[PDB]
Amino acid sequence: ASITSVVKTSELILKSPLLSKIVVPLAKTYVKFSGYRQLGFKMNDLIIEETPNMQLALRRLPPTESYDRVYRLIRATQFSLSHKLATGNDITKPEEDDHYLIPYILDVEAEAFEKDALDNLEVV
Amino acid sequence: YMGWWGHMGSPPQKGIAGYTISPFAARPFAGVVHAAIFNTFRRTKNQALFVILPVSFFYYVWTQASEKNEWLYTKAGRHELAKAL
Amino acid sequence: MTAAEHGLHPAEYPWPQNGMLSTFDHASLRRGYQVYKEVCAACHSLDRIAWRNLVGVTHTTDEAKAFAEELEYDDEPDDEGNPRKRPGKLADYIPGPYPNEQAARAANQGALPPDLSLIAKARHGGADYIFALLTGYPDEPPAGVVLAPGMNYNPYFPGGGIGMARTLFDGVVEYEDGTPATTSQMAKDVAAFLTWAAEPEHDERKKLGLKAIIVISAMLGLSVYIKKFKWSPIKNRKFIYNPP
Amino acid sequence: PDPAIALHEAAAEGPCHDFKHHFDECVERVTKAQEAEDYDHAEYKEDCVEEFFHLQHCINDNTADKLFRVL
Amino acid sequence: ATTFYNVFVKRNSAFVATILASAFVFDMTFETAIDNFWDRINAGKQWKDIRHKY
Amino acid sequence: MALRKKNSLLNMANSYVLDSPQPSNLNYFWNFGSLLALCLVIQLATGITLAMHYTSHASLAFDSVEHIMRDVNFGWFIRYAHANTASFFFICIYAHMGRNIYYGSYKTPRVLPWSIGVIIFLLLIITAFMGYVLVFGQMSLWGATVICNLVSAIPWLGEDIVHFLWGGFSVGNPTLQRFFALHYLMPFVLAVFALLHLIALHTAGSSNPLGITSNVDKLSMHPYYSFKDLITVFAFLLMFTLFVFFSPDKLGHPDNYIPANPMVTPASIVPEWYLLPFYAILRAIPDKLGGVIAMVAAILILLILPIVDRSIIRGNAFKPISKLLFGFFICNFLLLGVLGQVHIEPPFIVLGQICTIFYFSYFLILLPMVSTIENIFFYIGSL
Amino acid sequence: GKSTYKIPDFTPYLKKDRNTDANRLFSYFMIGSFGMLSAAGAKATVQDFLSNMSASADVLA
Amino acid sequence: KNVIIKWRGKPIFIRHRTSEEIEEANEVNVATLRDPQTDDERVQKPEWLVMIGVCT
Ligand code: HEC
Ligand code: HEM
Ligand code: HEM
Ligand SMILES: CCCCCCCCCCCCO[C@@H]1O[C@H](CO)[C@@H](O[C@H]2O[C@H](CO)[C@@H](O)[C@H](O)[C@H]2O)[C@H](O)[C@H]1O
Ligand SMILES: CCCCCCCCCCCCO[C@@H]1O[C@H](CO)[C@@H](O[C@H]2O[C@H](CO)[C@@H](O)[C@H](O)[C@H]2O)[C@H](O)[C@H]1O
Repeated sequence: ASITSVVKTSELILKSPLLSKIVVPLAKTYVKFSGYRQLGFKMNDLIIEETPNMQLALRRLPPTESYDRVYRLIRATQFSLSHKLATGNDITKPEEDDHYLIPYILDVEAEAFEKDALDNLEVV
Repeated sequence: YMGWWGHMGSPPQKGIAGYTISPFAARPFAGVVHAAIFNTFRRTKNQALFVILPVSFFYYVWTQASEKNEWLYTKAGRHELAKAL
Repeated sequence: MTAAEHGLHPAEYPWPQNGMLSTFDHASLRRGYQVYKEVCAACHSLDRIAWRNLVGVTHTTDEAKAFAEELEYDDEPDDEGNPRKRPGKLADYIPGPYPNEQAARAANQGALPPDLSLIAKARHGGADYIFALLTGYPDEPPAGVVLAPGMNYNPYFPGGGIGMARTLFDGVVEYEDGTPATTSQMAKDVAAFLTWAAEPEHDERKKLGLKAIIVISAMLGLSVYIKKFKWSPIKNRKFIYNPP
Repeated sequence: PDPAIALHEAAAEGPCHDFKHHFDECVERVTKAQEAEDYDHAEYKEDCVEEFFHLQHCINDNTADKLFRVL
Repeated sequence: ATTFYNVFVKRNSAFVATILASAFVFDMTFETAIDNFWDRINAGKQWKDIRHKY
Repeated sequence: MALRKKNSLLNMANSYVLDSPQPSNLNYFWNFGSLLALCLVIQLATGITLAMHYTSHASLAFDSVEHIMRDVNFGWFIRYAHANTASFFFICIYAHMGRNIYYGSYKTPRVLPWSIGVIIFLLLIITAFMGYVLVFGQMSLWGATVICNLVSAIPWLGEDIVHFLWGGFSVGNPTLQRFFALHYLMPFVLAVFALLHLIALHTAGSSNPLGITSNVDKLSMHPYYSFKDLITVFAFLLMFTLFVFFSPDKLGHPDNYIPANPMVTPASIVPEWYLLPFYAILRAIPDKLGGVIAMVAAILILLILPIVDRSIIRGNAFKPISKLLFGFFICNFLLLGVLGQVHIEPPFIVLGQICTIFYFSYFLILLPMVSTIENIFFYIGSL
Repeated sequence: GKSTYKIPDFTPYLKKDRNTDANRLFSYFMIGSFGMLSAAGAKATVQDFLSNMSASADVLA
Repeated sequence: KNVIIKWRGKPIFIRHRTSEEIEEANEVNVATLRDPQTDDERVQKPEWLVMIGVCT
């Protein structure tokens, strides 16, 4: 699934009062049980990157965001191989779990999908 | 999606200092007893439900099925077997 | 299936050979050969076993040669190409009671007595099944069982009706070592002997397995030390990050 | 004589008495039912194999180790 | 320890020669030890134990 | 430049076993690949040695196996090693495939090694099935008969194909001799496909338990994974030893010690344990052709995991609902195995059908739904 | 946290006698024992296995 | 009398049926038969019941 899809569906839910009232609390518990914050990851660090679109989005990250992402991946890998969890400042707090990558991938995909549409235009 | 040593395909790395010590300088089993007890307990506790729930469910299903099958092929289960076929 | 269609499951008896480190009792093997020879061999062959196989397991070279030499086996034809017989040798296989299946069935009311060389491996239960079967003929079949003609009731046999009648009775054999030949004793000995016949490598195999277990365990322990030793620089690695 | 005979008798009268009585009662029923006429033209003819199995399984559990100890 | 290191361990040729010689010794001694232990735990049962009657 | 890099032959070995850059955090479930290589090496060595003593003619086959057990020096060990390692091969392959499914090893960019892997699994099944027939005991014969008659379901030509496979009108000497020749060949084909799936993998490298790139942090295959592989090799050899020396027939069927007899039918004809789930799936569909298709589909459906998994994240380490669903899928697969060897009786007939529906609905319904919902929960939950 | 000249704490793992011959010799004793059992295990394996090719019992008979 | 001939490993029952046996078989109403068939469908010659002698 494309990030575009995920973002749009999420926005439909967040709009509906009823839907958000039931989905937002579930989503928050899901994230707590997921436990990626206990390895010092931010959610967007987990997104599959071995695709042309994602490689392009990562190249567009500002250098500081890019250097910080590299450190979180190395740090999480070291926790994984040691069978330890983050403690203290290494644990990602909910306020630090920012969607640093989502805007870049949404722009990459916007163009990719417009190109697909326009490749199929029919002069009327 | 993977290069080779010297051009592995990592984004540029900067600002990380890494440190380690020789295998001859280190105690390989340092903290082994703490790990074996407390670390294993933590890791097992956090995964226990994902094993217990499906195993317990499917064991119960099997147990019920096997006990019914056994009962249908006794004298007492004659009538219920006749209907089941 | 009905329990009767399966057959009653034999008890787990404590055989001498049960036990990771335990061999057969060779005195029981020898006595079991004597039960085979005097009782079973009337109807059952042991075609996979040669006289040389007994040597240094149950019998000395001389005893086994004497058993072989008492029998006649087909030789190569003579010079006019006429058939000839020779006395047996240690390389010869123990000869069976019947020339073909048709003869075997004719002597056993239609049933064919199986060859017993693999019977301990060819039946669920092994020695326990053989012991249970031979000692498990009730005097009277449970009320309501209708046996087919030429059948005998035995609960261990699937379906209950076996074409083999009870054959072991107190004192049918006189053991050469002075052991009382009760039904139970003879069944135990012959079951042990048949287990040996099915798996004659048993004693050697379990001793080699003990050596392998010891070496492999030591190698496992050392491989853990060595893995931890080599991995410690990776496990112990530390980072200081100063964001550029 | 055969040690098993004594051991089996003792186990039937002792730890396996409930099963012994079940088998006995079954036998009584079946024999009586066979005695009655138009038994040969009955749909269901009961046997006592089940009860027999329960008893033998019980005897074997209480005897197997004892028997091999005296051989 | 220095002496032992210098003679048997420092040169890999010497290390491998020591390992192979030790493996040879281990193999011969372990064989004999297991044979005796096996004979003791299975005493009176093996052919070698009853052979004298025949 | 070092010789291991400069010389083209040495450099190929170097690239796979020495300088190969690995993630630094592979856990012990990444050790099944080298266990499978070990099983393949044991099966080649024991199998070629058995072929030096085995006779494929139906009049001599079963007896040649008894000659191996009784007369050939260490023949019992070589035979038991070969028969038990066939079971260990399947335990390791199910573990390796389970690792791959849990950690998302089938996702891009590793669709090709996964797809070739599915063919490896089919070749292992064929190889093992033919090898089992070679004993020519009762299970050998009757298993060959029942499994080969599934081909009769192919419309129009099915019967003709079966007679062609058998080389006659029933399983007999022609069938046994051809199964010997193919059983000897198929492991070599299997080794080639195993090599192909590794060369395909080498473009992305190994995945890792966190599901992220490891391009940031690589470790040489040697010495790290060489020495970590030795631990599981010795653990495997301990399990091998316990079966081969102390319980060599625990995984087998006693009926295979009775010589094949086309007249007497065994009480129950079942495949070896590792085929049992597929047999339960076949029984679930009442139609003959239906059943065969379902059984084949149960393996080929693995090829759609790259499509039906809609997750934006690789693998289950951080997905609690996917982990629960995976747990149920695995236990259901084990229950299907058990149901493959029960008698066709109530209530196991219906249970087998419900388990079969669950098996397929994992791929077609549940994994696409759950992976869609978890995408939304990760996004909303971290806003 | 900031200075890279302040080495992180390795005291939980560091051996005091790390530069001694005794220290190295111990680790080589473990490696050597492992190599010794692997050599003895390989020899046993190869000998028992290859013996299948020597005349079988029926041939020797 | 009934013979048993092996043919493709399967047993073949060959019975030489008497007149009254044929009659006995031709009686049962086809209606009440799990597998509804009359002897004429089965045999090509009333005196030679030839069948594959494995229970269905
Ligand atoms: C005079 C006939 C006869 C004697 C004596 C005899 N048997 Fe049998 N045995 C048979 C026949 C016939 C069968 C086949 C029974 C059947 O399949 O219905 C048989 C079957 C067996 C079976 C296999 C039952 C099965 O599970 O298929 C075993 C084991 C057996 N005998 C062992 C023995 C042993 C041990 C002895 C004596 C120490 C013995 N027999 C003595 C005639 C004999
Ligand atoms: C993936 C590799 C292999 C697998 C999974 C495999 C599997 C099997 C299996 C299950 C059997 C039945 C064993 C028994 O119960 O007795 C068997 C028998 C046999 N296999 Fe293999 N085998 C493989 C490789 C080989 C190879 C390469 C050969 C070379 C000829 C071979 C030769 C034999 C022989 C001769 C037998 C029959 C004798 C016997 O049963 O032991 N196998 N194989
Ligand atoms: C003879 C059988 C096989 C052998 C020897 C084998 C060997 C290996 C090895 C050595 C690796 C790299 C190390 C590891 O991850 O364990 C590997 C990776 C892989 N194998 Fe297999 N394999 C076999 C069968 C299969 C099968 C049946 C599948 C799939 C259905 C499969 C799919 C894969 C995949 C996807 C990977 C990459 C996993 C990753 O590292 O993320 N293999 N295999
Ligand atoms: C697994 C057993 C060991 C035997 C090796 C397996 C045989 C398969 C090897 C033939 C396949 C060709 O394998 C291919 O080799 C070249 C060099 O050798 C590798 O190339 C890799 O290493 C070399 C240097 O080590 C670099 O020049 C290159 O940039 C890098 O990608 C490929 O990544 C690999 O896919
Ligand atoms: C490059 C490698 C060099 C060539 C390899 C040599 C091939 C064959 C060499 C010897 C094989 C037979 O060598 C012989 O082996 C068997 C074990 O296998 C030994 O036999 C010993 O153990 C076996 C079981 O382990 C017992 O059955 C036997 O009673 C006992 O004496 C003999 O003591 C030895 O003489």
